[PDB]
Amino acid sequence: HTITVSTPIKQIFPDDAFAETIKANLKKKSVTDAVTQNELNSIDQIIANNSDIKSVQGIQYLPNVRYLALGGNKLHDISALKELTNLGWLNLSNNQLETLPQGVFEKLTNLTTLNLSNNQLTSLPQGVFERLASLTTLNLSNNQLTSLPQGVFERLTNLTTLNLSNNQLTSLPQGVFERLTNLTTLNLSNNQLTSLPQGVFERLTSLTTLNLSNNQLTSLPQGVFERLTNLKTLNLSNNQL
Ligand SMILES: [Cl-]
Repeated sequence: HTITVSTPIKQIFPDDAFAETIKANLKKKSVTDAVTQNELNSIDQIIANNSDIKSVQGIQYLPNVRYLALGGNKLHDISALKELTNLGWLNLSNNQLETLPQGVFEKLTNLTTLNLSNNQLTSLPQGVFERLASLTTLNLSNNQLTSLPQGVFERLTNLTTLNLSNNQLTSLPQGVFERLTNLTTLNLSNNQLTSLPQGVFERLTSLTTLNLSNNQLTSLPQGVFERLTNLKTLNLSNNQL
């Protein structure tokens, strides 16, 4: 969005903590001070971790923000982020996100890092990451996921780090990692996996670290790790093999 007349920071950003962040960023004396769209356009990063922010309403007016560090707040809604097309790094770790709108990330074509760890996500909508062609890092650890939709990572061809640890996954679709040919780190530890699908890691030729610790695996398929020629670290501890 855009403002056509100078407007008080608190009018645009209703959350007092977030308004304070904007005030500090723009070097203003008070959150009641008026700002211009040109000043809002000058913002390319917001660092506000552990700031008790409940809402980022108003962020829609910052077209140029590229780095958004909002870890450790009280966010439940991130719909205001949808049209921030210049976003490259989004840290939403440790908030109170329970669900993700299906198309909330559809416009973030420049996003390379997405940290959604330590939230309370119970599911991933099909295609929620479909347009994140530039993504290299996806951290979904410490959530409440029980299953992954097939194809949920299929367009993330440039992904190098995928952290799915500390969830409650009880299965893995067979071709769920099929397109991640550049993946170097895959963390599946602390889940409830009892078996691994045949060929589940077949195409991860760049993989160097695979963590499957703290699951409930009783058996490993024959040659399940055979095509991982660059594998350097394989953690299988605390299972039932
Ligand atoms: Cl981060």
